[PDB]
Amino acid sequence: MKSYEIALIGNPNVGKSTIFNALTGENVYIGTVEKKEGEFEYNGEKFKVVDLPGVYSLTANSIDEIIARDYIINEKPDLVVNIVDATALERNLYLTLQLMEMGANLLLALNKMDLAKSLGIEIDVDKLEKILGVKVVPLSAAKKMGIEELKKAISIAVKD
Ligand SMILES: Nc1nc2c(ncn2[C@@H]2O[C@H](COP(=O)(O)OP(=O)(O)NP(=O)(O)O)[C@@H](O)[C@H]2O)c(=O)[nH]1
Ligand SMILES: [Mg+2]
Repeated sequence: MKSYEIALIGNPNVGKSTIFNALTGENVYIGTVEKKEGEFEYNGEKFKVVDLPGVYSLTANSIDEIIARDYIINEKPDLVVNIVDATALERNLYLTLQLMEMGANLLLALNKMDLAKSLGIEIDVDKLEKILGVKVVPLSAAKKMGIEELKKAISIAVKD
């Protein structure tokens, strides 16, 4: 079976583990010894997933930032899934710009849409997509909503 390599990356607390469990079925109740590698199958193909340490940027200021940056550069994931918090877009987009700059094949998972909704915050996904030039997948991972959309967007993005 054909396999692809996928990395999850994003700010602390955005829902990386929640999405990792949702995609791969690993760590059925996280936060004891969290798995950071796993896989899922979609439309006859296999997707190996790695959950990278939470970072705010990719300079060389912490162990985690060095670990994240080395993975993208040297391991060359087929797709980087940049998970962003819908309720703190400006903060998250800093990391996002650095990922674009380094030439990563990128896909944006826009999490916590349920929180945004309940706080009256509106995100124009189609407009965000047009501006960035990157595909955007709206989801609420803790409610397990938009997970199949993410699997689908991923399987298309690895070929792009
Ligand atoms: N409202 C809402 N909360 C969410 C959603 N996804 C995750 N959360 C919450 O956000 C918090 C962080 O979840 P987690 O997935 O562990 O984030 P993380 O990115 O792995 N954190 P870390 O950087 O420490 O590894 C948890 O309280 C989780 O319940 C979502 O879709 N909606
Ligand atoms: Mg985590």
